[PDB]
Parts: sequence; structure tokens; C-alpha cells
Amino acid sequence: LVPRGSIPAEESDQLLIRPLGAGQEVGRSCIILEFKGRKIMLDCGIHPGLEGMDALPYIDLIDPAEIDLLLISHFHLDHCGALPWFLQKTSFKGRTFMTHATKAIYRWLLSDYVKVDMLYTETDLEESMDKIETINFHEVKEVAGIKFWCYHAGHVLGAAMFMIEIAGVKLLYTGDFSRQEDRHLMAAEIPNIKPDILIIESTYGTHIHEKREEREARFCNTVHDIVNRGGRGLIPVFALGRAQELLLILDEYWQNHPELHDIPIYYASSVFKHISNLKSMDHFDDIGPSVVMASPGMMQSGLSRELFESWCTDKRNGVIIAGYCVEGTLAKHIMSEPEEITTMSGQKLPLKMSVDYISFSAHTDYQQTSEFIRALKPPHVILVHGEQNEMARLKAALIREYEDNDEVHIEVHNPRNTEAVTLNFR
Ligand SMILES: COc1cccc(-c2cccc(NC(=O)CCc3cccc4c3[B-](O)(O)OC4)c2)c1
Ligand SMILES: [Cl-]
Ligand SMILES: [Cl-]
Ligand SMILES: [Fe+3]
Ligand SMILES: [Fe+3]
Repeated sequence: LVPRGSIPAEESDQLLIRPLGAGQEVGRSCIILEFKGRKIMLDCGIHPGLEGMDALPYIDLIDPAEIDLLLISHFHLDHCGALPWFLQKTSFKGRTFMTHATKAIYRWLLSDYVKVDMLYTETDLEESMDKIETINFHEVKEVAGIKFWCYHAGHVLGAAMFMIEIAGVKLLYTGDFSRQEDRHLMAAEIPNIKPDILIIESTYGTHIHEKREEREARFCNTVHDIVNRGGRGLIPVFALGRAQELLLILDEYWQNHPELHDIPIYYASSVFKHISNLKSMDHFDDIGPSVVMASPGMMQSGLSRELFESWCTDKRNGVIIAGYCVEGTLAKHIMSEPEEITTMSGQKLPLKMSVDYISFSAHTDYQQTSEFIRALKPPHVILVHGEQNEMARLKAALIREYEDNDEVHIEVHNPRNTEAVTLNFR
């Protein structure tokens, strides 16, 4: 393979890409890149559906003292949740980078995550902070002969798509990205610099997102239906990111419906005209009807789980899941509509509240991913960050898009965890 940036050719160099997490799955993103003696780790998250050391990527398969560079795409815990453990409980001595906004949220986010088999303590989190260097967007940095810079990814504030260049070979890692313009977030940039390799998320496979006006209308109608019948509405959200979006939509809908002005909306985490802030359960009068937006987004524990257990037995109540549901979480389990749930204390409760799923996770759909790949046409595309069935359908659909393309033949890979993808560059 001739690098796209580049006579009797000499020796070929082999590039190695191996996912330790997010390989044919969603969670614990951690992809290893090896080329010409350099070793790079892309993200270092935890699996939200597993517990303890099982929620970590397969770090045992590598020698962490040989990792030259660690790049963190955004502040979500499936991409940086394992970072304090990797920085403090392991022989890693390389350099770590994330954007300025990402580091700022990371310190408070993981501090919250620790408070609510503990991989690390809040002590470990604070000592590893100075090991994390920052980087501006559209600015080249070099570490051990590795040139890298980042583009805007959309998705959440500070989310970055890292471009990596070693010996003229360019690789683009999208992390999590979205191409649909938000109310408070830009769409992901499409680089004009063309990469040899693309590592791209596959969260929604070949699904196509419902138009934003349709999902917003159904979201507001479902909330309205819940409080109108005297119910309490639970909107589990991950602390920062999509929560501000949903609060804008509800604040606008409340203003245009005066019959809802007396119904409170609470946002509980650690300028609207109809939304109040909430500190904890102690500061909250559970008076129905009401709307409560609480963390975490998948009711694994914490406030959203406590409110769900308090409200799930009343059919007037309802929960609205707005994010992507990972296997092993309570939010994914209730999609099957079980007769009963199990509380954190081990008690069985009948699930009688309504359960609705209106997606607002801010990932690309097939159209956005296909357009993104067509604009770049990288000879090799590697799918990560997606369930096995969704990723297999995305691979087949993208392959079919380029069988009749005489200009470029694009190879698509969907490696399992620990599975290596090998590419040779002249
Ligand atoms: C009490 O706090 C807790 C307790 C236990 C587990 C978690 C936890 C762990 C991992 C991820 C998460 N959620 C997130 O990062 C939110 C974003 C998210 C959520 C689900 C799936 C995906 C993403 B994505 O946009 O990064 O793409 C895939 C929470 C938190
Ligand atoms: Cl070199
Ligand atoms: Cl191998
Ligand atoms: Fe994310
Ligand atoms: Fe993710």
C-alpha cells in the first residue's frame, strides 16, 4: 500500500490495529495501534454493563510500559472511565492527551462516578490529573515521532476526532461523532486531509435516525401524557451532554402550553424559565405530577435508579430513555418489558410504569456515516463501538457501496476484541 500523501519501492512496513474494548461491542473503548516501533492507545473506557475488573478492556494482552501515546476522544465513561486505573495502577509511562474541555469535565465527572471492587479512588483520580496533557483543536503535536491533531466530533462538548500520522501514513479515529447539527453543539467536521485508515464508530449500524422534529415532538407528547394522567416522568440522562438539549426542548414546550406551567421540571446533577435545579433526594418533594431529569442515563445506580424503584409500581408514572442502552444495564433490560424488576437491595417490584425509548444519543446514522466515508474514501475502514449484529450489517452495506467503484476499493474490517488487523505500507 502506497500512503495517500506519497520508483523502485523498498521494504514494506506493517501496521497493527487491535481493539481491547469496543471490538464488536459498545463499551470500554480501547484500541491499540502499532506501527514502526510506536505504540498508541485510543481511548481507555469502562463497560457500563459489566462490574469491577470485568468492565475493563483487555489490558493484559499488552505491555502498558510500551505505550508511547494515549489519546482520549471525549469525556464519556466508556472512553475515559478506566483512565485513573491505567495511569495509577499500571506500568504506563507514556503521554496522555485530551482536549481542554474534555479534561475539565473529566475531573468532576469521574469524581461523581466514584462517589455513586472499586477500580480506583478519588485520590488516584487527582494524582493522575497532571499526567494528562491538553491539546487545542486544529493544532499538531508530536510524541515519539507520532504527529497527531484533532477535529471537532460533535456528540458532546470537547469531543475530538484524532488524526494520527506516522511515517507519512495517516489514520483518523472518530471516537463518538455526530453529523447532525445540535441546538448547542456543532456537527462533526469532515477533514479535507485524506486518511489511509479510518477507525469509526458503528453504534447504530444501518439504522436511519428519525427526523429531529419528529423525535422532539414524540418526546414532548410522551412527557405531556405522563404528567397529564397524574404521573411522574423520569428522564435518565448521563450528567452532561444530552441533558441540556432535552431541557431546552421541554422548556420550549412548557412555555407554549400554559396548562403545564404548574407542573415542575427538576434537573438533578452535581437559563430556563420552567426548570428547577435539584441537589439530591433529600432536597426533593416527590409530589406528582412532575418531571425529573436525573443521572445516570442507564439507571445502573444513583438517583435515576432510586427514582425508578420508587415510581415503577404506579402505572400513571413513566420513564423515557433517551440514550443508547448497553447490554447489562437496567435501561436495556426493561426494553424487554419484564413483569418485575429487581431493586438494588434485591427486592422484586412489578414494572407498571410506561417505558418509552426516544433516541437522542447523538451518534451518526448510516447516511451520515456513508457520506463521511464517501468524502474521505480511505482504503481501509475499521468498525468499532457497535453491537455484533449492527456492526456486521454496517460492514456489508458499506462493502456493497464500493463493489462497482473502479476508482477505489475500500476494505471494511470488524475485528472482535483482541483480534488484530494488519496492513502493509510500502
Ligand atoms: C453512576 O454513574 C455510573 C455508574 C456506573 C456506570 C456508569 C457508566 C459507565 C460507562 C458509560 C456510561 N455512560 C456514558 O458515558 C454516557 C454516554 C453513553 C452511554 C451509553 C452508551 C454510549 C455512550 B457513548 O456516547 O459514549 O457511546 C456509547 C456510564 C456511570
Ligand atoms: Cl520513520
Ligand atoms: Cl495476532
Ligand atoms: Fe460518547
Ligand atoms: Fe461511546
